[PDB]
Amino acid sequence: SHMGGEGFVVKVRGLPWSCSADEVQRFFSDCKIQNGAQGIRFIYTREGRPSGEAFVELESEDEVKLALKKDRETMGHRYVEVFKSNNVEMDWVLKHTGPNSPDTANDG
Repeated sequence: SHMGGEGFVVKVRGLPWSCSADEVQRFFSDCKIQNGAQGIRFIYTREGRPSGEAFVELESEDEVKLALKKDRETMGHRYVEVFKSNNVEMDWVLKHTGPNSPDTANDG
């Protein structure tokens, strides 16, 4: 079990290097993607090339779950992992390519 955070974004992992936002949008055809292809952002490195990962925004948390039910399916050639991403996580991993979560639970 893995969650990035409570957000209207999902995390799309296992995408081919040869795909654009069109193919990823077509993958989430059963999901209402926020702002269309502008809601989709591949995690591009300093090398100007995608990690094979993206963040897709969605209109509703229900739509996020419809994205999560397709977590397994083969896109391009490979199996795709669909996680649940927060607006905070999505923004930070696009600016700073790092799957390391801001783990802070000062509890007692």
